[PDB]
Amino acid sequence: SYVPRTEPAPPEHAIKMDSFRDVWMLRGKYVAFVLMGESFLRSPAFTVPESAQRWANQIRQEGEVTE
Repeated sequence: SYVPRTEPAPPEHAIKMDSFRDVWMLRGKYVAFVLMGESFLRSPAFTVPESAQRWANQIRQEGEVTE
């Protein structure tokens, strides 16, 4: 489908860093890809990897509304 797989940029295409689940280095920052349904909405990119990871896992399991 639409697949918002962003656009693999030269300075940072889709660097999975070190297997961080849903955290890929985009534009130098850490973006997350995971939606509650079937899409893939990207995060505003955080300077901290775990900050984007947690938000990604929460919006996935709880689907936006955390518990």
